[PDB]
Amino acid sequence: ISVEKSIQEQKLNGYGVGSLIKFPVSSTAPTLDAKSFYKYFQLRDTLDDRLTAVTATEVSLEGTTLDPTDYKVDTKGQTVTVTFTAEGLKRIKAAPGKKVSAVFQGKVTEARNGAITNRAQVISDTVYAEQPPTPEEPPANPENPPTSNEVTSRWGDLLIKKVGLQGAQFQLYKAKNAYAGTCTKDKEGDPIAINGETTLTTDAQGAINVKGLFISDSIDGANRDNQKDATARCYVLVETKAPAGYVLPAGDGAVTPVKIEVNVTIENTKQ
Ligand SMILES: [Zn+2]
Repeated sequence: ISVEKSIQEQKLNGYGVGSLIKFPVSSTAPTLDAKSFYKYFQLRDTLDDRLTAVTATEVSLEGTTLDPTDYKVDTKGQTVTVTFTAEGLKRIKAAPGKKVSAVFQGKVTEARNGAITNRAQVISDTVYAEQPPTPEEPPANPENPPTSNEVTSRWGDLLIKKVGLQGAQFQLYKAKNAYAGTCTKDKEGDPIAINGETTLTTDAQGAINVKGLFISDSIDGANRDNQKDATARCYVLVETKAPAGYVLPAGDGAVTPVKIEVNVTIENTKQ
């Protein structure tokens, strides 16, 4: 019995703080003897404290379509469980070699040290019986259960200062050369939502504090908008509105390349 963990392309969920990180978790169902049955089967994941409103979605058994009464998803503190019901356990027994999976998830509140890690576990047990038994509640604290590989999603912060001048407005973009040694003005895509807001406004001190932007993750693979071993990522900052009475520079003048690592001062000239 083994558990595998990955991470969804962060692009699909959003580069900024307040976005979800989604973790696909899967375990290949064992081949049970005819008279061996599950007492229980649970996917468990205690998510990193930087992730809030933690839960699981997309519960699946490969090659099958589950119904809503096949499992129960619950959160206790940071710990999410996907616990298969009696019907679900019968399905899993009938599906040897097939992947049992779910996507664990939480909302990014902030970067902190910048390395958000995750593991998941499979809590299951079987018993020989002449007659198929009713399931049992999985134990709260099993000793050393099968545990996945650890994955890591890396995040950094950004502090912008307009000079402080209140009411200046900015928008953040994905950079074309996201992993350049020297970041460039070249951008693509729509503005990035920071806690649901795509327009950033400097406060009384002329500051915008972006508490998290995605840098890279530990997953390898073609065309993932990623660089596995990267500790810094490029973004493009665009000034959209000058503070009251100030010049908003034309074209490339209002575009700033920013290097986010696991701080930026824009200088203003008055009319
Ligand atoms: Zn069912």
